[PDB]
Amino acid sequence: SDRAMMNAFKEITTMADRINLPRNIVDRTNNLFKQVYEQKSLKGRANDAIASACLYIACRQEGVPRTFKEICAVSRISKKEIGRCFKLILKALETSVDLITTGDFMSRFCSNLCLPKQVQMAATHIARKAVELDLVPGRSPISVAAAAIYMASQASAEKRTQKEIGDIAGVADVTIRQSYRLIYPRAPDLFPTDFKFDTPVDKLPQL
Amino acid sequence: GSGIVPQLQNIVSTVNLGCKLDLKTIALRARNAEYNPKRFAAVIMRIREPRTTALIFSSGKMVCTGAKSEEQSRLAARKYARVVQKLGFPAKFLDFKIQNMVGSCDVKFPIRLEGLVLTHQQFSSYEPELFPGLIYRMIKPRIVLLIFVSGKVVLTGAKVRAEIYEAFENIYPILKGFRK
DNA sequence: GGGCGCCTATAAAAGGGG
DNA sequence: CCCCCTTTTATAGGCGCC
Repeated sequence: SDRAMMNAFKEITTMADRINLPRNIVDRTNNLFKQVYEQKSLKGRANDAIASACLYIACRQEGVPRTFKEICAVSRISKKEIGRCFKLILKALETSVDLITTGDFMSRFCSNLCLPKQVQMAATHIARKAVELDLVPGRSPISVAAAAIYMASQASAEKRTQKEIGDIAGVADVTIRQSYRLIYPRAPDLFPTDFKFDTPVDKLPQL
Repeated sequence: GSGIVPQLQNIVSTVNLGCKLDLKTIALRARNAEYNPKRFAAVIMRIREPRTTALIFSSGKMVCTGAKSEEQSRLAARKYARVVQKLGFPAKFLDFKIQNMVGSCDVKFPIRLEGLVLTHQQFSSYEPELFPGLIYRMIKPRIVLLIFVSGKVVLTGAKVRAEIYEAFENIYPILKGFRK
């Protein structure tokens, strides 16, 4: 019955393809799964839940983090159960993962939003500075990234909607408005010094 | 010394009344009772002093929740046992025991969770997408702490008051080393 | 936009039900 | 083996819904 791994790898494969994940990721996921499985460390749970958590871990270990929401999307399991398994697995395998950062999502988010490299860089910059100046303490890095992207895009010709960004980043627009409100007071100090302001820093949305 | 004493916020204790009970009658006769077996298998009762809430099971065992001290939890526990007694049941008060204690306090300065999770990964879990606070599972004493960037700290899992105090003393130095 | 009330997480007991 | 039910509490970001 342990060769139920095959069914796990199939499921892993399925999920991975729904979001076109490179092979290194799927391989890592399979290894993680095999290791946890053979260890019999997480008794009483559902294999697909474990597999989905393994997937989530793999993306982070391979340096390109997916949010739990994203892994949830391609999975039959809930965020809550994936999260529970996630923590349980790190402990069983005596592993860890680097804390997530705003930068970890800047690339993919901006791509999905079809934003020009120039904006992507501005956002990335705004987020990093914002955190450095401790403007958004306690906020999720995903939230801060979403707000930075919003700020950036609104200062560019390629403007984006709180709703648009929120759908791609997987955060509610009020969540965006909250972080945005916190970074807005320092907008001038947050953009890259040589930035082409389609909309002047002032005329920026005053949520 | 931290010079800070964590404040007890909640105590959970159990006691055995010894005799089997009939929730329906209790629920009916008792004033501040409540019983919906469809919803939950026990009677929920509440006294205002000690401000508490109890869970009474037909087995005769009950759970006392809400007290801010061991003394107060036991006092309330007895008052509960009394109303049951007074409604005509061979109620005793066997094996009263504190099962969990919760404490909380403020180290008074912001904390760099990012840093703490870096050097303490072994005991930490800090995932912003899952919970805004860092979850610290201390081994000695076996207490779990919830640490927030604001400097507020919650401690739980204690069987005795000392465990709460000890865990906070153990964590204070660590936290100080991560002050913003 | 504003804001209430609940989600998430911690410990633990009770005793079923799944 | 695990989860849920429910109660209590500090703590607090995120978010459904009116």
